[PDB]
Amino acid sequence: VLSPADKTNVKAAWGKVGAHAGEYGAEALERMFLSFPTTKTYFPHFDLSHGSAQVKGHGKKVADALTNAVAHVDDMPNALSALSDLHAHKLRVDPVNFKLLSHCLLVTLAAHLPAEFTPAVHASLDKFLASVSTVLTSKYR
Amino acid sequence: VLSPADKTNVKAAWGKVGAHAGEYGAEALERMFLSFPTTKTYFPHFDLSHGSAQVKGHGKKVADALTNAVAHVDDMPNALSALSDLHAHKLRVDPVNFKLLSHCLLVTLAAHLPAEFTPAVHASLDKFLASVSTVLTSKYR
Amino acid sequence: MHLTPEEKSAVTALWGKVNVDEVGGEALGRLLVVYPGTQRFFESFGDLSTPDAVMGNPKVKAHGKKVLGAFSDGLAHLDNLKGTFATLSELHCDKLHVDPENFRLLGNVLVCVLAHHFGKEFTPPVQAAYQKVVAGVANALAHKYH
Amino acid sequence: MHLTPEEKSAVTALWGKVNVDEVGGEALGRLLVVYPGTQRFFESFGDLSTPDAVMGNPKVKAHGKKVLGAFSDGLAHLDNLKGTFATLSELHCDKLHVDPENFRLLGNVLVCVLAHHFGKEFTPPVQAAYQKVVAGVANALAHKYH
Ligand code: HEM
Ligand code: HEM
Ligand code: HEM
Ligand code: HEM
Repeated sequence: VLSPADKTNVKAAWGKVGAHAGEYGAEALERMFLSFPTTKTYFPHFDLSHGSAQVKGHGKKVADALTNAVAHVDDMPNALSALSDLHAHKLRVDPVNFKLLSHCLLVTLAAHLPAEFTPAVHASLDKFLASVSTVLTSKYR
Repeated sequence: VLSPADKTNVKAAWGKVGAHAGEYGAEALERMFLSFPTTKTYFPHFDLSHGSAQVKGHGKKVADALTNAVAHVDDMPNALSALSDLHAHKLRVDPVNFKLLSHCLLVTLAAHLPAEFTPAVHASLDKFLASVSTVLTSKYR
Repeated sequence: MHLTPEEKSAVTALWGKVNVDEVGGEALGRLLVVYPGTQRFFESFGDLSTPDAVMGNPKVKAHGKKVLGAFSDGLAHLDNLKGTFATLSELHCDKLHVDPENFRLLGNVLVCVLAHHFGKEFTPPVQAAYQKVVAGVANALAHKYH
Repeated sequence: MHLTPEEKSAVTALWGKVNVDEVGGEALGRLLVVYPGTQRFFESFGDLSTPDAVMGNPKVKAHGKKVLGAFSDGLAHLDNLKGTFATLSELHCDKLHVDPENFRLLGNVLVCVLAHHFGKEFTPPVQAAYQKVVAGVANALAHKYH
């Protein structure tokens, strides 16, 4: 679960991400496609090369959805509702993949936010990403 | 999640298991230990040899807890609250292992109840063991 | 494939008794019923509306036999599954875009089918040997994903 | 362990700039804070109740340095990770009863810690190379479990 402290930590970290969020989501997808090639199977209709506009574009949407989740941290299951139907029922993304994307976001934030990514905040973001992953995956088979 | 038709399939299958639940439980543990040796790391203090009394004994405990879960299908978190604390907080068993014991349980039932293990019932029992696991690992960190 | 010789021998003997028509259709059939996700890849096969629709579909049955045919080939080649499944791998990756996590699901559904058909003779030790086979096959199918 | 020459170079490049004393301390520390479950194996390290208690615990820092030292040995023998780690494998299994799933967790926190330290140097292609390495080290640590 997300405790008070956890929520504060996530709000301050995402807070400092700011306007750089789309670009971070974009780097996070590139890291994932390269480190864990199996994930590309969900994006065959995409141009997956370095600097691709479709990836940049998609990175932005992934980040906006995460901003919205933080904005509704106390009601995530209803706020991410539409995204859950898409991932679990329309797209049928196997849950392991959420762990890979979550790991890649943590690497991205670690690489860009030296001073804020302390141990405590690291644990919080990890907890938050798991919560978001659970929402997006809970109706899946 | 569990539908009424799932709930029905599970009571039916399990009701046949009846008095064999204990033997089936023990069987499923022995299958897990031989097929997936890393699970043995959580039971260092058990005689794990074939026929072992601790395993049999443990077999009844697990089978009994599923019996209680079937009966309390409609509110498992409450009925399994004590075992969830034990597996997620005291033993800290990595979720991966739950899929391994669930698979072995499915193999045991399939091997012992040829006539009841239809595809629809297979499906139901699979969703059921996955919900029990979810409840037993919700809290894990 | 680290199979002990008494393991290769347990696997071999049981396999010699397998009715592929039944098993291949049952395994493929159960994959799509128990894990409806996997339905997205077989849209060309027709009506998968319901369990009975699924286990009666003759396209599901024929393709199952084919899947079991490839599994028979790797059993006859346990020492080189990677070379044995290389083409199938490129196909599942480059043409069909199947997430390899799905290979474990089919392998385990496949083990429950063997247990269902062989009952008692599918003892824990036989199971463990098959678990090793089924993981090596999954791994081999995933090896050329890039 | 499919490491092209370029991956190997990239890996070894970066590693030579790693202060192992401090990186091992951060890595085992963050593991124990982010994944409190892995505290069941170090009850003897004393107090681990908060982040600061963990990150600054001298026993954590010393142990972390041991771990990273073994890791270091592995990078000098990338073509034989199983032999190099075989005695550590049996120990973690036979004596310590560590579920190998924990090896992957530690592997991943190490990737983050490297990213933390190197910023824009830890590029995607370099992370991809370290992911292969941490997976190989975990499989080699897993190899002798029985
Ligand atoms: C933190 C977790 C994730 C979040 C927040 C997320 C968010 C989103 C959003 C906002 C969209 C676009 C909705 C739209 O434009 O209609 C989307 C679509 C998509 N997502 Fe995710 N996603 C997540 C994880 C994943 C992962 C793990 C995968 C698979 C590896 C994945 C695969 C896809 C695919 C294939 C689409 C459709 C893209 C298209 O065809 O345009 N997502 N996701
Ligand atoms: C269907 C899933 C499972 C159920 C329903 C279940 C149920 C139980 C029950 C009823 C107990 C005994 C509690 C008591 O003494 O009152 C127990 C203990 C225990 N469980 Fe599980 N369990 C499950 C899965 C697992 C898994 C996957 C593992 C790890 C492989 C595991 C490891 C343990 C261990 C180590 C104990 C302590 C045994 C002892 O100390 O004697 N369980 N479980
Ligand atoms: C045990 C692992 C599996 C093996 C050994 C296997 C084997 C095969 C074989 C022999 C073919 C025929 C290739 C041809 O067209 O010449 C095939 C095709 C195919 N496979 Fe697999 N398969 C496996 C698992 C799966 C998984 C789990 C799925 C998806 C969930 C899948 C999806 C497909 C699809 C969509 C085709 C093309 C079917 C068609 O003819 O329309 N396979 N596979
Ligand atoms: C890269 C992965 C790892 C490596 C290379 C590694 C290496 C080592 C080394 C060199 C030792 C000292 C061995 C000895 O005392 O003879 C050790 C001990 C130990 N390791 Fe690991 N380890 C790894 C991961 C882990 C994980 C993830 C855990 C549990 C979460 C763990 C638990 C332990 C424990 C409990 C000890 C004994 C500590 C003591 O002195 O009390 N190791 N490990």
